[PDB]
Amino acid sequence: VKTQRVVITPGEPAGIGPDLVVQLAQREWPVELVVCADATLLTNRAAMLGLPLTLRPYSPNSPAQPQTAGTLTLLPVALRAPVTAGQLAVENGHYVVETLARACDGCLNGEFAALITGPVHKGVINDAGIPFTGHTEFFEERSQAKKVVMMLATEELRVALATTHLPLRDIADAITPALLHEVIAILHHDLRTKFGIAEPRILVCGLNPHAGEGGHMGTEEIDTIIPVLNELRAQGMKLNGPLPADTLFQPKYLDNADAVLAMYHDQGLPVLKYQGFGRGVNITLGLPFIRTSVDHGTALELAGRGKADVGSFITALNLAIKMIVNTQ
Amino acid sequence: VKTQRVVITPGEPAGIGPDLVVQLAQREWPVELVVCADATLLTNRAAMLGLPLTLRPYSPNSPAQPQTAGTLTLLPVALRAPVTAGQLAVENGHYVVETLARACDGCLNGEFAALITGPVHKGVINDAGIPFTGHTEFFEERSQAKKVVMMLATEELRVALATTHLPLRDIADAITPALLHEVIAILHHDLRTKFGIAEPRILVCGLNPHAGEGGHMGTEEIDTIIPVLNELRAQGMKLNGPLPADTLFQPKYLDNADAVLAMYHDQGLPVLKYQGFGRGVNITLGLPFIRTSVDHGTALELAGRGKADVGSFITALNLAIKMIVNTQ
Ligand SMILES: [Zn+2]
Ligand SMILES: [Zn+2]
Repeated sequence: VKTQRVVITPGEPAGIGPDLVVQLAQREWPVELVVCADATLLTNRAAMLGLPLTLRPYSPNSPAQPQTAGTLTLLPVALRAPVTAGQLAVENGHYVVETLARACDGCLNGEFAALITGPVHKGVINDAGIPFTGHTEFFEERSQAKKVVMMLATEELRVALATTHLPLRDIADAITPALLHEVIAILHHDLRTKFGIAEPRILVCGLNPHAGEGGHMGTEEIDTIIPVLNELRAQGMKLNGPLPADTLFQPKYLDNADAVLAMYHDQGLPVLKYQGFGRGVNITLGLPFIRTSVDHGTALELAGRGKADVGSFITALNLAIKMIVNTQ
Repeated sequence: VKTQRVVITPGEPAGIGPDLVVQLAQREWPVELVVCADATLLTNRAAMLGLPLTLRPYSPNSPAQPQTAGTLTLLPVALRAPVTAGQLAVENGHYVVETLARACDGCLNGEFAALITGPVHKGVINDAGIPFTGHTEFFEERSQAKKVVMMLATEELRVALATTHLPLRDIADAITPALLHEVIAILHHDLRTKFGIAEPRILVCGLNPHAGEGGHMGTEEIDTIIPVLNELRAQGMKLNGPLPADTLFQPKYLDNADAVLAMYHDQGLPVLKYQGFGRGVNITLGLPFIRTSVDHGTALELAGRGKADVGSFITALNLAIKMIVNTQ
């Protein structure tokens, strides 16, 4: 058994990502933590927080070593400008993108067994003149990925999104048998080859309230959702639904599921966040590599202060680690 | 003080409403429970359930008296045909609607402090040639209500819906300033006049994920929601601007708010359903009187069997009582 390596991108320097990473470093880890970021950034922030940090260099041509408490391994990318916690900085936009580009490739190459990302600020990135829609779009394109799927998981509750950040008004047309087949395939595949579930049991939400109540609140379940499930169920895939989302989200139903397929953003996330502030993880399915992320944003306001909550990041790390195990 | 009267309509005689009312009658009550139903119907169901029941006649020309355990007060209405649990009898559709009419007028004329409804079967009512768009629409109409707002509550969380049963594709255009202005007005009005919450605190969801995230993920928050909210804030209403639905159901917000206002069905009820077990209550806002209701169907299958579950009915009644006492 060879010790594995994982790359972490704290993301937005002015954000709380660097803080959270310093806290992560305060413990033992079965894998080596290769943090792609500015050393000075990590050093100062650590200092402000009052937490000891010791960076050791990324040595690719050497056996990997589990990261020991108070330490992290470094894969440097330099800040384009100095950093003051709490205040953004347009140019650091290229820095954030740099570390994201370096980490992705590392996983595309094979240097790292997984990528766990910290919160980034899109705005600042775009203002710096860089085309950026979010991590899930960045890693998707840079990997030449046919299509991915987003998931937010806690422990026993995993929710997948057929469509993501689309205005409410454009959802209906977006859900087509084409979208659904690609989607469920990647979901079912990954629940098996990543989460290690032999026979994944997916619950499926209907597009409409009450799953369209057949005759009344919509025909999308009759025209595209049901036919596709009828196909995949016949292929031995276990798919329960379309079910009204406000019936499906009960333990009587959940305690017998491996995951939930929500048709859109607000149909599945509200219950998840409610279910776990800390513990949630966003996992990108479909990517040519294991990638998880936190469930929160940059929280500039709390940066450098000394109060964080690495709960999500830690969870995203642990899960990234388990997936390694189930994918090795 | 004086004892308050509430009126309860068990509803469809063949369903669980009657079993439920008998069950709720096994404990003491701070108010007189005037049940608008058939005497023999309640007594038979109580005997089949092995539960004691002693009816005393409703007598308006007398002081109300807190209901004693094992008893109920009765506002008689003759069934049209005998009743057999689990079997719909169309001639009895007139009985059901007659109890709704009687309880309704009772509330409208000051006889009763509130109305608490058990499940009703629309199918059998229409089958008897009786127009019935719905249980809550019936009261909406009999009381010349300009408009009603549906709320789902759990004695811990209150969720109002700007729009209910509509195909997902129709919500976007359905949310006009006109609709939103009114819905909020009634919500705010009733939290104050029916819940007794002087100066109510309301959290409003945005229509799109991330509440629009500027104008790059939905233009409605800018086009109609925020404009309507600012105006309403001028009126002195404490409205907490369009928030992302996925992060609104966090304790930091909920614990310091009196109600949430979702733009649509699946955006607000799933959390409510998840955090509710069965204690979900249906509250109809905008009527000239207080009205609470169970969050379930008639369950003909369970009728008479003895294994109902009075969770919803007890909450509905306890909530209606809390509302009464909190507004005397
Ligand atoms: Zn999102
Ligand atoms: Zn509904």
